[PDB]
Amino acid sequence: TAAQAYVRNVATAVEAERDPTTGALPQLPQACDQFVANPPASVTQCNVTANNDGVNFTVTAQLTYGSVSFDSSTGQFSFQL
Repeated sequence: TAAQAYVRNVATAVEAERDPTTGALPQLPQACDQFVANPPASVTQCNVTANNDGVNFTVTAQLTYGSVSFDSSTGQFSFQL
């Protein structure tokens, strides 16, 4: 639950960096800690990547199930096991 919360909060923080004039995303990819400091102990590695549509992004955290993702293009979490 901490890891999922962190992922969603990173996604909020990335969305908050969208250019207010053009709607363009910040420069990606980046470590999640460039958006939200102090990931939980359950998160091993976390990154944010730009989706091919040039508008949306995906936040992915590897845990040590395997990883949890959030895709702004769907507004949904995905979990990989």
